[PDB]
Amino acid sequence: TNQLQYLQKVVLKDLWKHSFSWPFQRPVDAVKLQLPDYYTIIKNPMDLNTIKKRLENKYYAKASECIEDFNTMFSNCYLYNKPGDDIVLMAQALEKLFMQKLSQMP
Ligand SMILES: Cc1sc2c(c1C)C(c1ccc(Cl)cc1)=N[C@@H](CC(=O)OC(C)(C)C)c1[nH]nc(C)[n+]1-2
Repeated sequence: TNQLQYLQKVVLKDLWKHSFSWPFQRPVDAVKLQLPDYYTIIKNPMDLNTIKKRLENKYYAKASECIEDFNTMFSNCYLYNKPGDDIVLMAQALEKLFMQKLSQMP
């Protein structure tokens, strides 16, 4: 709960306010984006609002488990999309920021 609080107040907050965060703020809306294959290819969907709601309602038992959700979020993007896709560049940049902030965790 020392570190979970970091991930809430610092990591999540900074990722959320970064301008690349917007595709990752809600779950993928497959109807609106017309991706009928998405939730078949991506079996463990994850997004920043889920991670937040999960912190807010104390779903996590350990910092490690919150970190793995962030990583699933990014790996989901890489699996569904292609190298050189705009969405993949955004995700890689958010991932860099993410590591940057992990380095400075308590
Ligand atoms: C709201 C969301 S959620 C999202 C995207 C959007 C737009 C984007 C996207 C975001 C930003 C830019 Cl510049 C380009 C695409 N892409 C899709 C995959 C796709 O192909 O969607 C289109 C068919 C392109 C809509 C995708 N995969 N994983 C995620 C989280 N997203």
